[PDB]
Amino acid sequence: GEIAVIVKTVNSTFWQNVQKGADAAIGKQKAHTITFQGPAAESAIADQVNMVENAVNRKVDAILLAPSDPDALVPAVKKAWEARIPVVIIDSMLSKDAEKYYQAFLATDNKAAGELAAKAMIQKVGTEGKIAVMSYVAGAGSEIGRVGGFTDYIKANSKLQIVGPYYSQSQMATALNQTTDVLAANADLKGIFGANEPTAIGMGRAIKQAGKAGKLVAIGFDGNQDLQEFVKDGTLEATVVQGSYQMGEKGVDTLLKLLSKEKVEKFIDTGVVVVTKQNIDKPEAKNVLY
Ligand SMILES: C[C@H]1O[C@@H](O)[C@H](O)[C@@H](O)[C@H]1O
Ligand SMILES: [Ca+2]
Ligand SMILES: [Ca+2]
Ligand SMILES: [Cl-]
Ligand SMILES: [Cl-]
Ligand SMILES: [Cl-]
Repeated sequence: GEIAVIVKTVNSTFWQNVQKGADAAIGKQKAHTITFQGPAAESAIADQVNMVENAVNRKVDAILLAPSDPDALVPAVKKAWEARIPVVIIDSMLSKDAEKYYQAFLATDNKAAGELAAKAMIQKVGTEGKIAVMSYVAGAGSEIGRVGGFTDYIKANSKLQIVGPYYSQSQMATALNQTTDVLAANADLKGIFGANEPTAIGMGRAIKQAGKAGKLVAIGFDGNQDLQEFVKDGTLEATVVQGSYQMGEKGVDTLLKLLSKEKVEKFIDTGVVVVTKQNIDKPEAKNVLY
């Protein structure tokens, strides 16, 4: 009675909060259990494909998948569908090609979330000057909309010059180095966007280490303890926080509905909160912080 939860990496406070939500949902019923697995890094795409294939081959009851690539994971998800195994996608989209093969998609509206981050950037930076974009895995499902939404909004609503994008591969240490390097290369940098949890943490640490905290406008994504501290201490002006717990909890609950041959909502927006010093202790923020 296995429900296989497969995420981009287990080495992550973000994915551990998704696990928390999944654990909560599963613990309210007896018939199914979950496994929680992911490769060693978000860039390990082939390893994730192997995990999904293996789940199909051992005939799990259902799969909750945060695909590390929107295209590379399609063949394995098609195999799940051919095996009559319900699949729900969380966090990061699959290609349009795959639409027939899974039954729900729960995620941030990433284009909208990138736009909120860009608007926050402009309101603090203005509309002239240079900003840097620190991204994670190029073309990963959540990344396309998030960074594209950000970038397109900056272009349409300012004459800010974008430096980058740079790609951290979701490695904190890589983001730290890339940020250190962008700062050293661009003395006139007015702002900097870190598009996911590890990238934003490395970014914040780089800014602090460079002696530049508060001397340019930094905006992040996600809401773990490090990022909360960076908002509170003024290193980051804002961080855009997702419904990570909800993706796990409602992800599992959606699969449980499908396993009972019930109707589900195919596209579920798990919401966002832009967290700043002005709202960090409000209930709406506390509900998504972790
Ligand atoms: C580490 C984690 O960061 C979240 O921001 C992304 O939504 C998710 O796809 C993953 O990259
Ligand atoms: Ca313009
Ligand atoms: Ca360097
Ligand atoms: Cl790979
Ligand atoms: Cl999206
Ligand atoms: Cl993806």
